[PDB]
Amino acid sequence: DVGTVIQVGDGIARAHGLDNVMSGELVEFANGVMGMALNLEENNVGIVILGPYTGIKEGDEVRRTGRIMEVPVGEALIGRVVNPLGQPVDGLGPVETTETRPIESRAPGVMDRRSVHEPLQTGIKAIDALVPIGRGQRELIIGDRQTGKTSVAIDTIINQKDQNMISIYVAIGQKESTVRTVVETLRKHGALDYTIVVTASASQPAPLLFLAPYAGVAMGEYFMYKGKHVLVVYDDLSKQAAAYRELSLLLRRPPGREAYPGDIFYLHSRLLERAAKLSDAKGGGSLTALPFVETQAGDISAYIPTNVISITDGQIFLQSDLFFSGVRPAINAGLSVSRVGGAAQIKAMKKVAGTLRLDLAAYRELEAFAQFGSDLDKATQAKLARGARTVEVLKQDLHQPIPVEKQVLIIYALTRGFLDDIPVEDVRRFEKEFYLFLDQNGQHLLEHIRTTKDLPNEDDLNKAIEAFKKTFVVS
Amino acid sequence: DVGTVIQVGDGIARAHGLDNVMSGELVEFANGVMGMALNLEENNVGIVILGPYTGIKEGDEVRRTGRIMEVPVGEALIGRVVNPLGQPVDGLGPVETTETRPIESRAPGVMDRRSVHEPLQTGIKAIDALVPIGRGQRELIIGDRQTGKTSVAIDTIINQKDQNMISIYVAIGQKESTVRTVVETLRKHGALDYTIVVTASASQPAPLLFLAPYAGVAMGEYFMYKGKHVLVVYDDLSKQAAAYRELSLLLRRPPGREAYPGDIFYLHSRLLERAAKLSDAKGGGSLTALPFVETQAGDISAYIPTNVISITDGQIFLQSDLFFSGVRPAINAGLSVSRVGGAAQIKAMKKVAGTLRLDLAAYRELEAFAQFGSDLDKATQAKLARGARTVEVLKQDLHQPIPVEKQVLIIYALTRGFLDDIPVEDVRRFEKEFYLFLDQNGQHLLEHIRTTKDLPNEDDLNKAIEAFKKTFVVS
Amino acid sequence: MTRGRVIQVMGPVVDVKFENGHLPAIYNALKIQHKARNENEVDIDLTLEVALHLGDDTVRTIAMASTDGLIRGMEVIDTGAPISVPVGEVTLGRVFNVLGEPIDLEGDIPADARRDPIHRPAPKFEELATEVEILETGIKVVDLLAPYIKGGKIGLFGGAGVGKTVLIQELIHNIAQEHGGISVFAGVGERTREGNDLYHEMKDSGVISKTAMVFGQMNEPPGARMRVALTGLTMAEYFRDEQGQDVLLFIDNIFRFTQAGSEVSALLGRMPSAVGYQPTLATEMGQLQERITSTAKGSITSIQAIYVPADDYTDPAPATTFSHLDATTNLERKLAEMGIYPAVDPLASTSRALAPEIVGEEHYQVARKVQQTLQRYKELQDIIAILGMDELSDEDKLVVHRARRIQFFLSQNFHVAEQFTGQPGSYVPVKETVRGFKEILEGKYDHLPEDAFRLVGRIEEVVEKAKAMG
Repeated sequence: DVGTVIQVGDGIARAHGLDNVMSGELVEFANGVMGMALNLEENNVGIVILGPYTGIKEGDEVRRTGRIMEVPVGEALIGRVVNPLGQPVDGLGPVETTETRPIESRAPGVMDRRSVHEPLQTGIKAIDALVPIGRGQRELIIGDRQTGKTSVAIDTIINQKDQNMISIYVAIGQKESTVRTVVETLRKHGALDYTIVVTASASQPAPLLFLAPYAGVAMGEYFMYKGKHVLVVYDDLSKQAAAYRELSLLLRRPPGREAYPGDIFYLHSRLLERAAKLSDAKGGGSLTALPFVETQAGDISAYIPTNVISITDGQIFLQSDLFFSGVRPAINAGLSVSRVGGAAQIKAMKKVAGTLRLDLAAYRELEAFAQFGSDLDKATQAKLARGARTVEVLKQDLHQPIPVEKQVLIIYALTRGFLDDIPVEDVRRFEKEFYLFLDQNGQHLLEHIRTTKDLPNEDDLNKAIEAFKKTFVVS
Repeated sequence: DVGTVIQVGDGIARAHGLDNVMSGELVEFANGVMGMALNLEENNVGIVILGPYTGIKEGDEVRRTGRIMEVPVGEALIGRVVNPLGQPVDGLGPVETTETRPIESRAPGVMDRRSVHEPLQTGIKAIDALVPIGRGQRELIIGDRQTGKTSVAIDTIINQKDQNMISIYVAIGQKESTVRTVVETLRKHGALDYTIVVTASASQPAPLLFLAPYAGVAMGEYFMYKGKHVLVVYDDLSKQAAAYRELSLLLRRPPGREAYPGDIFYLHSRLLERAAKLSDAKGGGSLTALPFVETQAGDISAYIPTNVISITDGQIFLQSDLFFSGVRPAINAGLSVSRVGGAAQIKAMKKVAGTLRLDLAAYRELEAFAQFGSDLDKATQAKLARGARTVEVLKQDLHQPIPVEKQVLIIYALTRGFLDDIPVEDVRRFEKEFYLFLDQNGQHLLEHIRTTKDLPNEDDLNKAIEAFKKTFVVS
Repeated sequence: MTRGRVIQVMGPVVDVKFENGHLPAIYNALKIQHKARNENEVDIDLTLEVALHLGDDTVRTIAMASTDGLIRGMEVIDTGAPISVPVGEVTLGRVFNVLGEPIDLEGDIPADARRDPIHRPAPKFEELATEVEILETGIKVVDLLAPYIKGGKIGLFGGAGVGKTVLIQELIHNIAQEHGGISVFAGVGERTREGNDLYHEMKDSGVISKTAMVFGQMNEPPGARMRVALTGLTMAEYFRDEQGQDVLLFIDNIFRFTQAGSEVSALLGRMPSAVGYQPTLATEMGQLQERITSTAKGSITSIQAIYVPADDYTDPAPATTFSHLDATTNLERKLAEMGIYPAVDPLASTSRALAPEIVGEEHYQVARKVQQTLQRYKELQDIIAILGMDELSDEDKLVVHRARRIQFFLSQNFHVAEQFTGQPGSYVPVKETVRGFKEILEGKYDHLPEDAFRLVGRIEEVVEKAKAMG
């Protein structure tokens, strides 16, 4: 099984011989670079190169490894930074993995799955309260560039430190320097003992870019089949689509709409369908996917955005203008919907967020009218004050996730009008000092919420909040 | 003249040999399916298959029939249901036709024709009164799907029972079940003794779809050259265009606008130019065409619609919203124009429709204003009442064509304010009871209108209408 | 039989060469079965579908699953026929894939069971029916304002969470109960989560025994996503032809069938069309839907759920799909918030059957007279909002009074809702629906509380319930 290159250029090659090569195989060049064998012809083989091809010359010898694309997996990869292939990027020598899995594998069947019921705690008040997520779900986060998507991903991954989750972060087409900054930010908060990072920077060959999510999903599926919860994040799917378009065009594939090939829906569907909530017979493992899509000018109506929205079980829309105004993280009420939402939420969170939604929507529409008309009756004025306090409550500082129990406590304090006489600005400091008061006094409430997932007695909770209000000083 | 197939697929084939085949010939396969010989190459022949090609295999023998495409014609086809080729679809054994005509034939020259003067009676009050049609004319009926086009075609064909007309109905790409329903509806009213039905259902190969109108026009032209009036109807031209596009693309023809080939104007022009009003030397025969075009969202501005409008001598625009409101058939006053109109109409119909147009347009614009402003003077109020009565008069029940004389009588009754005190709802029942009163009493008026094509004396007509008004009871 | 050897592989496309002088037909199925001789090889078991003849004793095929591992010189066997699906009573209550294998963990179909090819010509002109016949579902508003017809296509237009599945299961239950007609559900290009939810919702309602399900989801290769509808169709066709009963066929999404066909055409090497669609779109859509017809022995009425991603109907797929439609039922979430079920829009729903030549005079009269009052109330509501009701004319007050009661009377206490709320379930005939609506209009049941009408079946229950309430 030996062959010689007869053509090379743009990252593709043609080889003579190789009589026994299998479709989808990996081949090793004379210098040592690896490639796929995508197309087999009557008398030549087409090869796709997954690295620097500058050293490949006509007449060079190419040999086949004897195996389909195999990404190594195992616990040995936790804390490392790896290529889409099984090679390290952070130094620290080799990984010494246990076993390998082919990236192109059949997804579990229908019969094999189960409904999503256990929640995923992001630690972001707005997301947890209004757009809940469950384990095994697939929710899309969509927005413009420089809107805070990666900040939300990091805040979510950090909050998983308490739970039993395993996390995987796949950087696609990102700048290497911000990837290094993100890795050092993860280490700074100590989240590296349960995470894996797979990277494919913008300077890499296009073939490596679309292969990254499949390596990520193979690594995640290794753990899930053994009964572990896994959370995979893709920061840039659209760049994977662009890299696949490039690779297809270099193969002279006739285009479609835009000039994307027909595989656009096939690619993303075959990728995102492997996130599931396995049945008790399989082992009960769960794999949650959080793909990110970047849209132009904030318009959600486009080929790739709507194509992905057709697949996912919901979406979160992040607005750029609100991001510039200082509100973090910006979320659009109208376009953010979750179809699994309401089943994952614990009882208290549901009981309070139900009122929270109505208050926020009423304030939104009333404010949308107020800019034109200033003549408002007492009821509308009280509604506006409530809405303003509500929108102030949902503010969150960077990289500081909040536990669910303090969220439900503060939102309960909001709903029942405990902030009637507290001015708007004092509300934030009210939240911090209330967290302190809960830490020193309300430990029983926190433990009850943790163990029981239910709201404590109204009278004792009101007594505690009243005591803190008695302590609190305005301005 | 024998050859062997070397390639087959998608309904096209390539054959070796066939040294003496002529362009445009029909060839018979070994199993018995028929095909065209469109393209001749240096060493192979291209064949287009007009039926189920699943049985055609490489190495099969193909022979040529020795003739150009010949559709059989004759009186033997009246009442039958036939393929685009000369083969029956209704059962009832073979047709036993007399002679055949090639579908691709030169149209009569200019010098050979004559102006259109004798009318075509549709039996639809609105069409006959406002958009008259003459024999030899070509008028396009355009509208959205589910707007009543086929109902208008059936109402027109049925009304031809009295006259000397021969009718042909060509179903293009239609559902077979609605074709069967239409045929049974034609038989129910006894219109099958003078009609011919050629069908090409949606499940048929694309080549048969574009060949259907040419078979229809050849069948119609057989009769016209012998001095008979013929009325051909095409329910769906746009599907013929789509089938031709498909066939061209399967031949790797480079596209144009949309991806229609350049032949789009050539196809429809070469088809519709054979409708004419032959001169006295040729024999005086006439062929009237009524092509139907389906447009999307009701917008008349598109490639195929405007392309066809460039050819026809006028168009009738059917509105979907009015069709849903219960008005049948819906017609748009603004976009419906006939350029031969005014020459075909008989004297009385012209004398009354002249006022009818003004009243309808005045009511249209006044009502378009009335929705915003309710302050109207006496004159505008009387104008609105007249317009409302006018729009109520033009209503027609399904599949019940009205003879011209009763049309002109009722419209005359309308114009002269014989409905001054009759309420709006009673107007329709007024029309029915007036038809009864004319049947029992006004026979002389009907016979005079039939023989003379002129309005009777005003005084006697007013006396008769006054007598009926004396008999009529309101509510 | 004849066995060929592979010569080319690329994506889902494979090419085979046959030496013995006999070559497969255009639609024949071929199978590859190879056991790995060494660790350098991989075990493969793949089914192929022929597409084209290319000369030099070679043929072209489209694969139904991933082609990884194929080698030149590998043998391919010809079955001699298209994809054969097992048909009969053995299919009820089981889930299949495209190839006719059971996905559900309840055993396998026996070897000797008869199997019929998926590809066959459509029924002919002579064999069709001659009169349009209404299909009685038993749902008040559906039968009143937008009747169904046997052999017709009904388009379902609604979003997730507006009650689609409740209506679907209610229709399956009613059709199985009265007319003795089974149903078939085919999933094409949908989320597997919704497939699991639908399966569990059917199992929790006792319907699964009366239906058969074929699933092809988003993850599947294009060829299976194309032919899943055809295998479901032949499963229903067996019941129509041999058993002579009426059948109801559900299709999850008509759009992705055309999308998969476009993908397969692009892979095959044909020149594109407008918006990059396949040139062969219309004939494929017709060949699928022209087998769904009402013959003498039986009929296959089909309910097709259509979802357009961009809400633009001018594209070739919505254009071609809408061309075959006969009726359209549109679901609105505003009435779901109001509490009316199944929340079909009375004003926006249409059917071509609502003509006196098909439904009769009284049905048309009552439908139009009801729709008049509904439109008047819809317009009058904003006037009621801006200006006080008391100042308005007596006629407008009467119109509102009748309209609210009529709008409430549209609702019906379904069968499947028996568990979430304790309800017997009502099945209403058309004639009593018409009589009840007419009597509501005339004023026989005028002097009753509007609360009574909220959830009732036939009209006498309204009086009994109102007397009980007060």
